[PDB]
Amino acid sequence: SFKYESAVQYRPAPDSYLNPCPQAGRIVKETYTGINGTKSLNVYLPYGYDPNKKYNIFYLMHGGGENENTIFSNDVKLQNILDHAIMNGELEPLIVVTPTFNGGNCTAQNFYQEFRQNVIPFVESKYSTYAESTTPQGIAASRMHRGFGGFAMGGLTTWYVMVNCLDYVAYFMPLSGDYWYGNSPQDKANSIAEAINRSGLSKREYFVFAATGSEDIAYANMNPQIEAMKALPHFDYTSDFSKGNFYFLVAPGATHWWGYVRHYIYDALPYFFHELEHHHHHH
Ligand SMILES: COC(=O)c1cc(OC)c(O)c(OC)c1
Repeated sequence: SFKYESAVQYRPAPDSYLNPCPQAGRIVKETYTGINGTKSLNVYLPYGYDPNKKYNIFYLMHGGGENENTIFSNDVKLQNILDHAIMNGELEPLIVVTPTFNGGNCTAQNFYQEFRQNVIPFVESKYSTYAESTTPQGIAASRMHRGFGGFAMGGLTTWYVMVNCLDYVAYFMPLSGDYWYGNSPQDKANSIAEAINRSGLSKREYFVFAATGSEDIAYANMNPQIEAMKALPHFDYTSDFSKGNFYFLVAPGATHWWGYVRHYIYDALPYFFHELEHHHHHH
């Protein structure tokens, strides 16, 4: 049922989407050991998850002071939105992973290293994504079906994941956070452009759907960065990802709070994973 719009507008999920759905995806608490020691994450599996099918996968990072349990906690309840959207056909079934930048030497800035070496192989060896194997080659070969996003300091994580992991990830959802690399918006945009240049990828092979609230403090630093990125040839600004690859959704009145930011995921996640997808769909 999903069709791309070229300038999608903010729309909260209905209030009923915040209550439990009978078609509930399973959430699995996992523990693994990597370069930052023994750590945990949650894996949301869609209702009807079949390991003999292949699922898109979206990794989603919490904000400062939060943890791997926050996004599926009572303070956010993102799983209820996921369950309802998948059941109603708004969102194709996917795996959603909530890891953490806490623990050991890990930070919001450096998490991408653990993401590459430990998180992707742990999760994607266990669960059925488009990765046929979890060697670097297997991960890279399935990059069009892998996304990363996050809120606030997790938005910063997302930008560092983008710059350092274009080989592994095609879709990016930075929420209420900017990219801290640079002394001007142009430095930030140029770093992203250089990463794209180095990757060799075409403009049809990476996608950025950024979002924040018009009353969210992070807008102050995101907006200049977004404007500098718009000026790059590397980005074609539109939410219609059949035609371009870059959008910035600004929710009127919304403040720096998961209560709003969960709706940005509701609005944006349905836009992901249709370019070079393996099903025959018309969006
Ligand atoms: C609590 O505030 C933040 O996390 C935050 C993060 C940002 O980028 C990662 C911001 O740009 C920001 O602007 C006020 C605030």
